[PDB]
Amino acid sequence: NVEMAYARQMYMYNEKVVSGHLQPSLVDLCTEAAERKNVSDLWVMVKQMTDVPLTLKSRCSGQMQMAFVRQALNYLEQSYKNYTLISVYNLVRSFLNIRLVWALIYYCMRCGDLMAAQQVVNRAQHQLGDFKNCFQEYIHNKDRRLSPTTENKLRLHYRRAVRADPYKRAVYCIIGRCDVSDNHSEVADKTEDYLWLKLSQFQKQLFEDYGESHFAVNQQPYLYFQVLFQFEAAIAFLFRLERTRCHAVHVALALFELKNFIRLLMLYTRKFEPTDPREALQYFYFLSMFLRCVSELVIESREFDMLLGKLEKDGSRKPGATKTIINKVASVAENKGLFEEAAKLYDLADKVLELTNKLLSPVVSNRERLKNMALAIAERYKSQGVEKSINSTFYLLLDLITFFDEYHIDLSFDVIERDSVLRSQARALITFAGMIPYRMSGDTNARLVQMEVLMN
Amino acid sequence: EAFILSDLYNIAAVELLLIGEQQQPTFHGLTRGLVAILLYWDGKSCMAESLLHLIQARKGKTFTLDHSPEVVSMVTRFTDDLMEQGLT
Repeated sequence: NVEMAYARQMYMYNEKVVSGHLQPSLVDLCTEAAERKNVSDLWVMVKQMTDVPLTLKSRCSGQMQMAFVRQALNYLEQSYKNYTLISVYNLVRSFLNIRLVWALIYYCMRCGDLMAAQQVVNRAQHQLGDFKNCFQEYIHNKDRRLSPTTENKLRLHYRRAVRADPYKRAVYCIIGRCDVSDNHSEVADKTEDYLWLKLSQFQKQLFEDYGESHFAVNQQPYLYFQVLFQFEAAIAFLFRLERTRCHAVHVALALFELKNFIRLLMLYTRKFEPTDPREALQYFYFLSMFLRCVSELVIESREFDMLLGKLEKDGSRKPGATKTIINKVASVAENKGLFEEAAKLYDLADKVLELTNKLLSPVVSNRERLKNMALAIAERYKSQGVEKSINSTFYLLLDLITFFDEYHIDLSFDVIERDSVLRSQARALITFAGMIPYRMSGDTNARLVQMEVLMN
Repeated sequence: EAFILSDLYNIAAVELLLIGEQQQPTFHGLTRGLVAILLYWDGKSCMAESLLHLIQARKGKTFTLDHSPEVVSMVTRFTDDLMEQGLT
């Protein structure tokens, strides 16, 4: 079901990847379609934390932190304003009262508005002085990066005065890179609010010490994943989340397509392997590793024919849900030990006839079915032009089988060429066996002679 | 009922009601719906117990029942594939 939504996502992604013509946003495509409340929140969180400017070395670089803060802070501002539309500066003041000039400037900070910040700034620039100018420089530098002398001034300033107005202290410290150890939020210290102020005001305390059960894993389908974007960590937790198996699979596959995923996606495909081997294939589309997975998983899920195709009565590959691939398939299928399966693989790949000979050596002297099957593979090879030695060998197997049926005879003899009446028949048999141009085992002749003696 | 149950984490109801009526006539007291719910509960319990017996089977560290050794491989493979997914 939701497995099937993730499935269609996988099939589309794999078909695009196979073409290798257009590099579309499969991340956006799947997330959307699958979400179409856990799905909605989690996929919106995926898109809204991963929608940053565009491997391991790049992640280790500070560039990742900048895009993280971009997506996170913008999403936080947007959710705050989307709550503000309920209060619909009026929302900000009525909200200061919902909890109950620095308040208006802090409201602009938490609504993402440097414009409203500068409005309340020019409003209260009477007694605060150089904060207006430092804020103007912050709004002139696009990344809100202050002058180094200005930031040292803000550090010493919050150390001097704001160390004992909390909004003034928070602003001066976050702007001048001051009170980095402190920055404790008295106004906002409750769940979502605390988390939001914490980011506004490291990675080890954030991942290990902060934990997810504190960050409220409920809203974390959009929130803690966003704070981390701790990629494989969010993926591990939301994979452990039952209702988020296919979701975690989709997000991780999007990221890895953007560059143990093996065990992860293998377990995730062992879920719907029993009905949707098509989904098994659409999942394999990311995966020689792909050949090893094909071999193993094909048979594990179901009939290899169902998961790869059938070397039909004609020998064409009725494809399931490449010459060397099918040849390694034939070798591994021979080694699988299953005679019919190994024979199918070798035939799809000399291999067909050899498997037929190994099988017909025991069923010559299930016997009729072995004879019919060996002879059918023989007629296939011989009629299609596959060699004369093995073909005539199959002819010999058929002849010996028919002669054995008669012994258990006329045409067998023809192809091989191509108490007194009883004692007479014993002597006729002695004569035939002695003058026959066939030098048979002396022990058979000794026993025919012992029978002749005990008849004598 | 169909509508409501589909709207509640997923024909089946009708199938249960058949067994319900079967138990109704055969056993005094039980009526259609009553015996149906009872049978659904029985089915849950049965499968829980089968899982419990397979657990008795997966050899471990504290108690090991007297069993046969071939399916040890199969139960080990299945329990490993289960363990690779969190699951507690």
